[PDB]
Amino acid sequence: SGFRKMAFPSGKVEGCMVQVTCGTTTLNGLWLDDVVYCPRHVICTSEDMLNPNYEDLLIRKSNHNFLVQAGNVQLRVIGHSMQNCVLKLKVDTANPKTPKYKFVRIQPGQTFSVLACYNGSPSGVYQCAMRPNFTIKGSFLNGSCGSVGFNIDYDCVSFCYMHHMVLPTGVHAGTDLEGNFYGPFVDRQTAQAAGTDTTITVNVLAWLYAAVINGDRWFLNRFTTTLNDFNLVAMKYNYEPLTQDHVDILGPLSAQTGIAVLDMCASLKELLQNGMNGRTILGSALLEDEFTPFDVVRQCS
Amino acid sequence: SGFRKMAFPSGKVEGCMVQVTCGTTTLNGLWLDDVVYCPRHVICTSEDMLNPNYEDLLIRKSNHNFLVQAGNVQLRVIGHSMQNCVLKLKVDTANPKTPKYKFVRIQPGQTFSVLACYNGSPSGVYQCAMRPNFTIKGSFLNGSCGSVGFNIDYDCVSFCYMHHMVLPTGVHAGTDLEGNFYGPFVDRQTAQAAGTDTTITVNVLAWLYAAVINGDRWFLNRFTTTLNDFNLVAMKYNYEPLTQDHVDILGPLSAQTGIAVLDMCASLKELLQNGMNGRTILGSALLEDEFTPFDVVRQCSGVTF
Ligand SMILES: *[C@H](O)[C@H](C[C@@H]1CCNC1=O)NC(=O)[C@H](CC(C)C)NC(=O)OCc1ccccc1
Ligand SMILES: *[C@H](O)[C@H](C[C@@H]1CCNC1=O)NC(=O)[C@H](CC(C)C)NC(=O)OCc1ccccc1
Repeated sequence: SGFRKMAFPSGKVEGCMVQVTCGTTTLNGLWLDDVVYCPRHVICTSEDMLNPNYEDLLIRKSNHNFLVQAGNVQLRVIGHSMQNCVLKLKVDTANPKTPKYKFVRIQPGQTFSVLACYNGSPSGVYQCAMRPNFTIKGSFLNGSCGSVGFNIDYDCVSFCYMHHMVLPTGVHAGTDLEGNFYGPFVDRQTAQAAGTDTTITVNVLAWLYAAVINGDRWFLNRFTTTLNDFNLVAMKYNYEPLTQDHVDILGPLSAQTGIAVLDMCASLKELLQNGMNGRTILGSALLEDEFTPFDVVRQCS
Repeated sequence: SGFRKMAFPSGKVEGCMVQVTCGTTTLNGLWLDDVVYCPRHVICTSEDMLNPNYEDLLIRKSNHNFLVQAGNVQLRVIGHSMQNCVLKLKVDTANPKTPKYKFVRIQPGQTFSVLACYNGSPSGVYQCAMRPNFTIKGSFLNGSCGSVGFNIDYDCVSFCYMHHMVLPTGVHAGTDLEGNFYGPFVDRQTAQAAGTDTTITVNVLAWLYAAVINGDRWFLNRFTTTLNDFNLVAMKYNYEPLTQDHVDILGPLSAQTGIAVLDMCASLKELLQNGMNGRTILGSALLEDEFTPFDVVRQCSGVTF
């Protein structure tokens, strides 16, 4: 039984991580079929990081300026182009370990696993979530750029994040695998900051349902609420507003437990009002918001 | 920047997981060289699990009673043996994905990654600590038995755990890969209780060091304590004793942050007697104790495998 933050097994992604070097800059690349994807700022210099002109910098490159190492093997680059903030390096060998995969852009509240890598080698795997302010709370050091976030439902890897930068509060920003940033950020070192972050309300509700499924009922009550009254209260605690779409998505969990979604919304209002009074819920003394409805069902069933 | 509960990359282990079926029972096996390891209770049936005679059950089994499936391939079992609570199945072909590895037995308070599996198929990875009462706080459903726990060192996988059962409180119990149980548990279908658990003091201190390294500094204070002074208060709060080896282990972190271990113990002493007074540490309202000192050093310096 039990309930834990769980990442996807990382092996499918480990077989795709390579090292990419251009000049003095090394980061990680993602080798799928005969294309290596990585953040375009690997072509920057140290004088050209406030206002890089990427199209100008790329034109001055040849294939042989890019050193791509897969394990102890140099891959030969035969082409290069830029798609948004992602560089695509064509190589002369399709990766034999390429899994079934697709590229997907996720919405705020969505979770995914991150394979943190340095110098093309994996360091560790963890779980996290796209925050409402389009950042993620990762664990990343110098040289982590090009690490990716992913889901594996079925035997297919969905790549949804590539790492590009750290913001002044210590949270992180990056792109989908088509190189479009999440949020308003840009890949230069001009002043940028995360907007105020909020709690992912539908995820907290999912996690309360997970608590009921595992046998906890101490936080329930006999009250219900309207959707509108719930959001008026919730937003006073910096919670994201709950939409009718979120209510629908909670239907299965609602049905499994016999607790209406608006009844569970009433429990949450009380928890925000009272705190936990020294109790814990699923091993936590805070309300957890990085489990989706879909994660809860997958881990409980 | 940032700090997360982090597992080892699981790829080397994923290549070893297979499905093992005996009669009506199906669970996971670990395929290394030409031997599959899995829990011995795979040979039980309904009536048997109440009080099994595993030797008697095993002698009645032939090789062909064991269906081992590795992805889409059936593996031919040519031998079967038992070591403690682990069944070993010799197969006719070595696993070409066998990594460098060894079997190790860990100590309570040490951490490892679990690869939860169902029908030989990896489905999730998470980081666990062996608790002082020899349970682990895992997440496992029917069919999870045979999932394994491990650490990585350079390129060597150190297998330390194989999953066998769940206890009434929802925590879990298993064996090392030589089939010796962790904790005072037996592999039969009976409710068994774990002892009262305690907090892993040296890991709490490691995590406070990770907090400081990430700029979370409000719990620091001007005071220090002594081992004997601190331990007297640790006992009171169901905290493991802090030994002299624990202090030395924390040396690197202590010298990296400028906070001597006994300075940090004074901070932890206060957190125990006074609580956190509405504040959090690394996003937690509780004192986290499932990061060892090595875990904090590895994550904060970017060690790779
Ligand atoms: C690529 O590996 C790197 C990742 C940052 C570095 C430290 N931790 C991370 O997650 N990206 C950059 O250094 C990035 C490049 C720009 C062209 C976007 N700049 C960046 O993140 O600057 C802020 C910063 C850099 C170094 C230390 C602290 C903050
Ligand atoms: C092996 O896959 C299984 C793991 C349990 C199943 C539920 N969650 C787990 O971690 N082990 C057992 O079921 C175990 C087998 C004995 C022969 C040692 N027995 C056990 O403790 O089962 C408790 C249970 C009760 C009701 C439903 C499911 C399990």
